[PDB]
Amino acid sequence: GSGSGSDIEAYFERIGYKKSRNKLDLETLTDILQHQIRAVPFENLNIHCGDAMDLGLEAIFDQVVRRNRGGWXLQVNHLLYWALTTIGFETTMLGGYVYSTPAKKYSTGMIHLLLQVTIDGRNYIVDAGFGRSYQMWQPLELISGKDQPQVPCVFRLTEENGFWYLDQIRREQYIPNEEFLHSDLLEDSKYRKIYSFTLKPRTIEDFESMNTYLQTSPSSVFTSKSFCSLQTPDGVHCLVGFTLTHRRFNYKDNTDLIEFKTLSEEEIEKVLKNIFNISLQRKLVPKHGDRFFTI
Ligand SMILES: [Cl-]
Repeated sequence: GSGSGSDIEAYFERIGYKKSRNKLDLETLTDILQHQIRAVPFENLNIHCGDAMDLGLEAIFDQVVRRNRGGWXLQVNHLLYWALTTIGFETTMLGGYVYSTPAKKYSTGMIHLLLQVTIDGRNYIVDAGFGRSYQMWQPLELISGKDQPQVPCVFRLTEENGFWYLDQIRREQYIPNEEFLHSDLLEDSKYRKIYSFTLKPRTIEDFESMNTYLQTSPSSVFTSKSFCSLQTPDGVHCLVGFTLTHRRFNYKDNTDLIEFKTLSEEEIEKVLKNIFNISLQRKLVPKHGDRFFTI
């Protein structure tokens, strides 16, 4: 059911969503998205504790909601899909291809999962599972070439030859610690291609192969680096390996402020709890490998 003791109740508790406006509208969809991205980290720490990334919704629910963990796209967007459909939003799973700046190509594999939500004939893209400063704060209207300014950046969805492209126009980055000016976590482009996708409806079973591949292949960013990110009311926290970062959006002069701190092994556990509300049941081995990954 949907009352006391129910999974949907526990989901809303987990994301700190106490409102009950009692409308299936864009406002409610936006609220839920924002609450989720502030509470449920984009993270892959299981991989680096020697554990699996589970694809089943039962396992995902127990890990994210009951254990207060986060996850990658196949977990946190699958959870979101479940929540939105449970309350009655017409929601569709879509498969995506992630842009690689070094390669100047989108991934061959369908390595991202995002959502489409339809409300009164209007179509929106919703994604709580890409992370860092690539994370939308509001649903994006599915309108080819329209500029959609949000706090993180201006977003654009553009259609070309049956593919849809999510791009962003970022602010100037201000890095007050020059020792981190050339961090591998940073890139210097304002216009950034994020991912591509098609509107072809998918099921979770379409990502079975990719689920294994993404957590086992040396080519996967997910096995190269350990990371977690969480959105805040004014920016993003992201830990990559031993490097903790905090971005404050539009801090001053149309610029984002990025602060850096190198953590020791003893600090990792504390930061995970204090900043991300992540408590682990096996030891994390933080890793900062060489696969392209920016914040
Ligand atoms: Cl916004």
